[PDB]
Amino acid sequence: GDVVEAIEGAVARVADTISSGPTNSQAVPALTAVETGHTSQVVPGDTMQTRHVKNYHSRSESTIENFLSRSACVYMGEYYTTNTDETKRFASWTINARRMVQMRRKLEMFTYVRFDVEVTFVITSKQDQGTQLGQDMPPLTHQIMYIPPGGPIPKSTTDYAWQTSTNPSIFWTEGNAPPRMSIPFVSIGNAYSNFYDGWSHFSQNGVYGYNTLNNMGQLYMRHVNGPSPLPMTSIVRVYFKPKHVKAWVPRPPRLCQYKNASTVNFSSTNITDKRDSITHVPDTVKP
Amino acid sequence: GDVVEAIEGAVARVADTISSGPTNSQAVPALTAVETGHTSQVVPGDTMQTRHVKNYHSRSESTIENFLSRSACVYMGEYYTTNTDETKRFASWTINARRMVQMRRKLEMFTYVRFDVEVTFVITSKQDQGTQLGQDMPPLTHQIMYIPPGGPIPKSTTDYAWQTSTNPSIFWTEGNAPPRMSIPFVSIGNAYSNFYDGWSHFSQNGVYGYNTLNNMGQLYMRHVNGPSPLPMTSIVRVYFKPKHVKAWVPRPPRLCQYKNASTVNFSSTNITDKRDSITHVPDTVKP
Amino acid sequence: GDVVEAIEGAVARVADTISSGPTNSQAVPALTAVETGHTSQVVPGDTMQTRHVKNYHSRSESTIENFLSRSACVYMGEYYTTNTDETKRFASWTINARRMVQMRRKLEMFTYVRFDVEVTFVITSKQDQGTQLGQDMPPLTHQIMYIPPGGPIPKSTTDYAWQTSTNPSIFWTEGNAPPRMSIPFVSIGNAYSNFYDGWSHFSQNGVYGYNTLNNMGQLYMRHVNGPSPLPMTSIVRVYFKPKHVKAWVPRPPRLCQYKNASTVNFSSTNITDKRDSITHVPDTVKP
Amino acid sequence: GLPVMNTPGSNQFLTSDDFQSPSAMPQFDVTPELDIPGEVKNLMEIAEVDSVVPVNNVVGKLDTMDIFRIPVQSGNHQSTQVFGFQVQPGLDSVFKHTLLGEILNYYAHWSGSVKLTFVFCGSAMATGKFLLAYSPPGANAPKTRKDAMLGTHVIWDVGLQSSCVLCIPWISQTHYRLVHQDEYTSAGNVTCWYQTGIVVPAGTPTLCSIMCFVSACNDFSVRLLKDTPFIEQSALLQ
Amino acid sequence: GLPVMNTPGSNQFLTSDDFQSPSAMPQFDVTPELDIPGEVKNLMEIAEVDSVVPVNNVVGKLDTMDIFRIPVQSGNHQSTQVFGFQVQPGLDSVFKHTLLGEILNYYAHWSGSVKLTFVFCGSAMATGKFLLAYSPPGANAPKTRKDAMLGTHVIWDVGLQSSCVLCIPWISQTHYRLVHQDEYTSAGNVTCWYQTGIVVPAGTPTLCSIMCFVSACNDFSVRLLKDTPFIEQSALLQ
Amino acid sequence: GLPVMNTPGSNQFLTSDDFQSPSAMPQFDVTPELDIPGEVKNLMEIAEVDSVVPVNNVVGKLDTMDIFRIPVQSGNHQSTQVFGFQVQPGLDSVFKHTLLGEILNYYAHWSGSVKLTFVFCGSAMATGKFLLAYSPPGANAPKTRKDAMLGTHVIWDVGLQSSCVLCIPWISQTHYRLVHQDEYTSAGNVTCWYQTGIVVPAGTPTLCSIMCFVSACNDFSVRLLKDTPFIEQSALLQ
Amino acid sequence: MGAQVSTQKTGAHETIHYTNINYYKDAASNSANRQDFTQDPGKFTEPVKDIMIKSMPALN
Amino acid sequence: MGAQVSTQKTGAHETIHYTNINYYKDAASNSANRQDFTQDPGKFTEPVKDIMIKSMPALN
Amino acid sequence: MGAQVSTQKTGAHETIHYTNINYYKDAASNSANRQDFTQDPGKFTEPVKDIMIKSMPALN
Repeated sequence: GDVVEAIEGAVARVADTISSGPTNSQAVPALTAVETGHTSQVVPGDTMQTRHVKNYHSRSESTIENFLSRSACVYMGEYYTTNTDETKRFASWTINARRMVQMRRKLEMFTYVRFDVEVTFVITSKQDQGTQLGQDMPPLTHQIMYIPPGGPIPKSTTDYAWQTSTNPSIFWTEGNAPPRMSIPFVSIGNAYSNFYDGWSHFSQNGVYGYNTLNNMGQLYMRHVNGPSPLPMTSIVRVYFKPKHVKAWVPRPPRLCQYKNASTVNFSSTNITDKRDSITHVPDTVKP
Repeated sequence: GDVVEAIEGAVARVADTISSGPTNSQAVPALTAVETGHTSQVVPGDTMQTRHVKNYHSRSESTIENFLSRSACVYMGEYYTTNTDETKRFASWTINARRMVQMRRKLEMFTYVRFDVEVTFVITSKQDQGTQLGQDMPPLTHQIMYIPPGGPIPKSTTDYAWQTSTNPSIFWTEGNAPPRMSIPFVSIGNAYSNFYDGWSHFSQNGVYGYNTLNNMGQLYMRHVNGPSPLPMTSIVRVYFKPKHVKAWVPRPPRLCQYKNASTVNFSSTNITDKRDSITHVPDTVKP
Repeated sequence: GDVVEAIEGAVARVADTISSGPTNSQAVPALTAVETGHTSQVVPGDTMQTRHVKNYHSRSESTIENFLSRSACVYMGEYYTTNTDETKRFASWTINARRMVQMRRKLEMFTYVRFDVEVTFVITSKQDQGTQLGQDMPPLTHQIMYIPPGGPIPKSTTDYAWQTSTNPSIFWTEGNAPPRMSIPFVSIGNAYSNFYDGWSHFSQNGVYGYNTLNNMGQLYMRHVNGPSPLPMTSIVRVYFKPKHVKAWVPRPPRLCQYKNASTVNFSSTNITDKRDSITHVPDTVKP
Repeated sequence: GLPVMNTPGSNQFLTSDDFQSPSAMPQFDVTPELDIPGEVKNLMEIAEVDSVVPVNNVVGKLDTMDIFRIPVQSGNHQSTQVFGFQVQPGLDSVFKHTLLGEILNYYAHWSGSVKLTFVFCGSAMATGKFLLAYSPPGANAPKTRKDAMLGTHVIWDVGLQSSCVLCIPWISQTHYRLVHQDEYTSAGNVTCWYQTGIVVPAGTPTLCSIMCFVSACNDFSVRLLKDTPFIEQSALLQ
Repeated sequence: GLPVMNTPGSNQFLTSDDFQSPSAMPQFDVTPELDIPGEVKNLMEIAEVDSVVPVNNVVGKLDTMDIFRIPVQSGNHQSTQVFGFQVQPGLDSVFKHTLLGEILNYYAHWSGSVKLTFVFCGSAMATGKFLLAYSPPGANAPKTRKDAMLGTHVIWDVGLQSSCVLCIPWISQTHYRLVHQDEYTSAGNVTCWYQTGIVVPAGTPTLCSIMCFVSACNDFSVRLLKDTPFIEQSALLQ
Repeated sequence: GLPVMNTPGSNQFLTSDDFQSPSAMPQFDVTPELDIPGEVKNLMEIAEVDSVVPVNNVVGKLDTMDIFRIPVQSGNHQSTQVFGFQVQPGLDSVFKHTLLGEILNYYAHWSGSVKLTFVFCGSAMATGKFLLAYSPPGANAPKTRKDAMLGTHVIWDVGLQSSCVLCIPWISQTHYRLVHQDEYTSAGNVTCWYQTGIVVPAGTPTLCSIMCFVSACNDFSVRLLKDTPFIEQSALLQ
Repeated sequence: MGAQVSTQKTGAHETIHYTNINYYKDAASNSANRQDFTQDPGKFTEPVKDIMIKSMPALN
Repeated sequence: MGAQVSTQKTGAHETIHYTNINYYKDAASNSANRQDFTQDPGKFTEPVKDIMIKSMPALN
Repeated sequence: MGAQVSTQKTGAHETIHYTNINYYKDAASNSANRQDFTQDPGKFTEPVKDIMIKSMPALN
C-alpha cells in the first residue's frame, strides 16, 4: 500500500429474476394500498410464472455522479476587442447555473446539491465584418478574473482591479487547449440550494427565492493585447462539470418552460399531450 | 480501515478561566512594554480575583476555512439573445475577485492565499420590454467556456472557438440546478497574491500591482439556442467558494472604499467616526 | 501514520554522462534508420570520448503539472453598473479556453487533457468619464453565477435566475482578495478534447469540431448594489489554473495564428524565418 | 527533457472526460458535511417511485385533474374497453412526463419490468372486477376482452385492498429498448376490461374513477445518457 | 434504476453548503507548497494582536494622528476625566475600526475578555498615577473618580514599564453579546482618572499623551458569520 | 479568537501559487479514468523526438517543402560547404519552430546534448561521404573543411544505413544556456562538407537531398517557465 | 509513488485495471468518483414505519 | 467502499457521526475541511526572541 | 490531524520538509501534485516492436 494500493470492484448489478411456479394461496402481492404512501415491492414472479433470469445489467450510468458529471454550458458572453464604449470591451457574469436551461433543469431535479466544479472555458474570436478586413494581429490572450463577493469590480480594460493580486485569474492565449480549473464546494451552508422557499428579510419581504442564498461572485473577461486595428469579438462559453456530487431531496422534473433566472415563474403547462381517445392504440400490424 | 476509517474529533475549545485569589507580590503581569512589539499575555486572573469558569466556547467559525468557504458573487454579466451588434450576444470576463467589493475585502485580509475554488453560476433570463411579448421559446441553454490564457477568443456566437475541444465548457439549460464545478489551485507561483508591490518590467515601470501576476484566463458565455424572435437578456452571476484554504501574512482590513479593480487607489478616509468629546458616554439609565 | 505520514522524495535527475574511451569496432551507434519511425538513443559517449559527468539537473519544471498549473487569463468581460440598455449591466461568457491565445496554445499541445481547475476572478471597476465625477458610492459587490447547461439564463440584473438556489454563485465585494474556487473534472467523457475531428450530426454535417463536445455552461456576472448615480464599468478577468493534470497524445505546437474560437481556421504560415544562405553563420569574433 | 509524443485527442475538450485539474482556490476549507434526510445516490431510486399516469389525456382535459381519472360506471358496459395505451414509457404521451418517463428521457436505452398500480376510488359500497391485460407486441391491440385475456393479465377484485399491481415483465428480443421507441423495440400494449361489472347500491354514485401509478421494478436500468427533448429555450436569461 | 425520492432543498443553491463537485481540470498538477512565514489558521490569532484605539475621535481630528493620543497634563486636574468610552468592541466608533473591531464586524456574536493596554509617552522624567476603571452595565458612566473606583480598576503607576493592562473580564448575563450591541447585551464603560497627578521637572514638556491598544484575550470567540457594514459599492468595476 | 498576524503577500493573487480552494461542486462524481494510449508526463518526452529541421530556410522557400532538403550533388564541390547554422536551438530560425525549439521557447534556460540525425535521400546507387562538424564557440564558423575537421566531427559514410547521428555534446561554461541566446551563452556552429564526393552511375539523378532531424538527448533539461514569443493576438475571440 | 490500482468498467459476461496517481494537493482537483454504486431506494419507496410484508394484505 | 466516519459538530455541554465517501478522482473536488482547529497565535503575538515571562517586569 | 510530511524542492549538491493538511472534503480542492516525476519517453521515441539495439546496424 506504499507504492500501490489496490481497490475492490464496486460492481453493482440489478436484481435477478427468480423462478416462480404456479400458485394458489392466501398470499396476495398484487393487492396493496397506495394510500400508505408506499410503493409496492412486487417483482414479476408474483403475478405470473417466470423463468430464472440471471441479470448482468448495471445502474452505473444513473448514479448521481454519472448523471451530473458532464460539462454543460452555463454562460455565453461576448466582448469586443475595440469599441468606443468601454463596458463592451470586457464581459461580466454573475455566477449561477440558471441561464442555460438544460443544466438548470438537470440540477433542479434535487433540492440540495454539494459538489466541486470543473470550469472549462471555450473562448472563440471572430473578425467583425467591415470594409477593410486585412490586418496581422498576434494571438489574442484573454484574462478571466474570478472576483469573489466584495472585491473591486473593474470599470475598464485597463483598471487596477485586473492586477489580480489575490483574486484567482486565468491567462490563456488563443490556439491552445481550453482553460480548465477546479473549484471546491464554496457554499457558506452545508449544501447548495436550488430552491429557497423564503425571503432575504426577516420582515418576509425583499427578495424571494434563489438569489438570497446565491452569492458566489462574478467572472470578468478581457483581452490583454489591447485594441485591435479592426473590430473583433470574443465569445467566452463557460462549462461546469460537477464532481464528487451529493444530492438530497429529489424533486419532480420541471414540466413548464423556464422564464427567467431570478425566479421559478412559469406559464401554465398541460400535464401531457393529447391522444384520440382513452383506448386509443394505433394498429401497427396492417398491410 | 478498508471499508470504514474513523476520524478523531478535532474539537478545540477556548481557554478556561483559572481561579485567582488575592495577591501581594513582586509579580506584575499588568505591567509590560508595548515597545517590544509583544502583545501582553495577561488573563483576567492577574488583574482581579476570578472564579473558576470552565469554558465550552469554540473558535470553529473563525477558522480560515470557515471564514472564507462561503460562496460570494465575483461577477455579474449581461448578454443578449438577439441584437444587431454581435459582441452583445455573448459575455466575456477576465477572471479576478476584485470587482465585487465584499469578497475582495475578505480576501485582501491576507497577503497570500492558496485554495481550490467551487464555481457556481446563477444564470437568469428575462424578456425585454417591447410592443409584442407573446412568443413560445424553448428553454434557454447556455455555454460557459473557460479560456485559459493564450487560447482563441470568440468573435461571435457562432465562432469556431466555441467548439471547446480542449477548453473546459459547461452546457446548462434553464430550469435546472445552478451549474457548479471545482477548480484546483492553478497559480504558477506557490500561492495567489492579493498584493504585488512591484512592476511587470524589470525597468521598474509598465504595470504596477496585482495585474502582472494575475492571469487565470477568461470566461465566455453565450446562448446555444440562437436568436429569439423577441429580445431576451441573460444575466450570469459567478460565485466563488474557496476551499482547502491556506493564508499567510494577515493585513489590516481595508478601511477606504475601493475605487477600481486594477489598483489599490483610494480617497483619503477618516480613521473612524466622531463623537461629542473624549469622555462622552451617553446615559442609558434615565426615566 | 495517524497524526503524520511521511512521503519519500520522488527526486528525478537526468541521466549522467558515462565515460567513453577510444573505440575501433563493428558497433555503430551513430548509424541508424529514421525510416523506422524510431529516434536514435545515442548518447554523446558513442560519437566521441567523454569524461564522467555526474549530472544533478532535473526535469521537474517540464512535468505536465508544472507546465500547465499556471493561472492564465481565459476571459475578459466588461459590464456596466448603470445603462439604459439592460443587457449591458451584466456579462455572459460561454466557458471555453479558446479566446485568449496563450493558454489555448498551451492546452492544444495535447489531444486529450483531464484536470481540475482553480478559477480565480480579478474584478476591477473604474468610473467612466463624464462632466460630473463627484459621488460617494459604497463598495461594489459582484455576483458571479455559474449556470450549467440547461439552467435558466438571466434577462436583467433583477431576474429571478439570480436567486441561485442551486447554481453555484460567488458574491465578492471590492477591496478583498480575488475570488477563487475549485472545479472538479466535469466532462461527460473520460477526458476533455482540445480537438474533435468530427461532426455533431450523424449525417456528417452540422457543427464541425470542438463545439459539439464543449458544453460546460456559462458564467454570468452582475453588480448587486444596483445602478450607480454615475456610470461605472467593472471588468472581470477569469483565470484558470489546471491541477491534477493528465495529458494524452501530444501534438505539434500551433504554428499559425489563431483566427477565431469556433474553429482551427488559419492563414497559411511560413515554416520559419529566412536567412541569407544555407551556410550563413555570421561572424561574432571580429574587431 | 523526457522524450514524449502527443497523441490524437490532445488539446481537445471532450465534455465527458475525467481528468485532474488545478484548483483555483488552494487549501480552501470546505464547509462540514450535514446529514440531510433523503440523499439520492442513483436516479433509479427515483424512478422506482409511483407517479400518477395521465391515461385520460384526451382533448379539453390536459390542463385539469380529470386527465388522471379513468372513468368506470355501473351497467352493462363489458362491450367497452376501460382504457388502453402503448407501453412506451418514455415516448408515449401517457408516460413521457411521469417520474419514470422523465428519468427515461435523459437516456437512450431502458430495460426491465414496469409496475402499473391501479387504485379504485369509488364508494366502499361499490364493487367490481376488472381484467388488466398487457399484450406483448406482434399483434394489434385487442379489440375484445376475449383477445386481451390471452396476454399477461390480472383479474383485479376490488375490496378493502384498494389497489392492484399489473407488472409488465421484460419480454424483449433485445436486452435494451430505445427510449425513443420505434417498431423494432416495441413493447406491447396495456388494456383494461370489465371482468364482472360494477355493482352499487342505492344512494351511491354510480360512476367512479380509477387511478394509474407507474413505477420501475428492481431489475430496471437505463443506458446512454442524452439530453431531454423537453426543456428548450430561444435565448439566454431563462 | 434504484428507487429514490427527492427531498426539499433539491436543486437549490445554498451559498453555505458543502458538497463535492466535478473538477473542470482533471489531474491538474498543483504547484508544490512553500513554507511561507506567517500562516493564519484562525482569525482569533489576528484579533489577539494589539491595535491603537482612536479614543480622541472628536471633530477636526478624524484624519490626523492626534486621534490616537489621549492628552494628559500637569496640574490640579483630578476633577476631570482623562477619557471614557463604551465597551462596544464592534459598534463603538472607538473600536469598530481596530483590528479586533474589524474582525468582530464579520460576525454577529462575541464572547470573552478584552485587554486594553495603555502606554505613557511623556518624558522619562514625568511621573504620574492613573486609575483605569471598567464599570459593568446597569448604572450610568461614573462622573467622579469616587464612583469609578467602585468598579473593576487598576491603579497604573508610570515607571520604566511604560504600559499597563486593564483586562475587561467577561461579566455578562449571556454567553455571547451582539456585535451590533443594544441595551440588552450592553457591556459597560471604561473611564480614566488622575489618581496622583502628573509631576514633571523644569525644562520638560508639561503636557504628554497616552495611547490605547485593544486586543482580545485567549478566551475570546465569535459566532454567526455575516457581512461587514463597512465596505459598500454602487456599481461593479470597483 | 486565536491571535494571528497577517504577513505581506496577503490577499495577493500570485499566478504561480499553490493553495487549497473550496470546490464549487461538492461531492461531484467525476467520470472514471480511461487508459488512453500515449500519456505525456514530461515535455522532455516530447522534445526527445526527432523533427525535420528547416535548414534550407532561404528566401522563396519558406512556404514550400524545399525548405527541408539540403541539396547535394555529384562533381568536384568539396570547395563548397553543404550547410551551416548556429546551435541556438530556441533562437535560430532553423530551430525555433522544431519540436525541440517549440518546447524550448516556453522556458528560459536549457541544458544538455542535442542530436542531429542526417538522412540521405538519393538513389541506392549513389554513394558519398560527408564530414559533419560541430565547432564550439570562441572562433568564427569554419571556412574550409580543414578548419571544420578540428572540431567535433563525424565522417558519415552513406550505405544501407541511411542516417547518421551527430551528437552536439554539452560543452558549456555554465550549467544552463539562455533559450534567448546572446554572445555569453553561445553554443557554437554546425557545418557540413563533402568528405569524399558523391559518385553516381549513369541513368541516375546526380543531385540528391539530405534531411536534418533535431532532438534532445537524455541529459537535456529546461528551466524558468515563460511565455512563448510566438503566439500573439490583437483582440479576443481568437 | 502513491498509486491506486482499481478495476476498469468491463462487461459482466464476455471473456483488467487502471492506474491513478493524484498530482495536486487539493481533493477538489481529483477526478470524478465514477464508480460508487451503493443504493437505498427505501428512503423513497416504502418510507413508512410498520414495514409492509408484500404478501400480507397490507391493511386490516 | 472507502468511507470516512468523523464526528459531527455538536454542543459541548448538552446531552454522533457522519459518513463521507469521495466520489471524484481529484482532491480539488472534495468538500471543505470545515473541522481543522489547530492554532498558533504566537507568530503574531509575542513574535520576539527572548521570550517574556508575563510576571517579570519585561524590561531592565 | 492527518498531516502529510514530504520533502521540499532543494538543490542536489549544495549543503528539509513541509507539512500539508487537507481541509476540504473534495479532492478537486487540493493543491497541485507539483512533485510527480515519473517518465516514459519510449511511447514516442522507439515506439516499435522489434526493439533496436543502438549498436547493431538497425537494418539488414
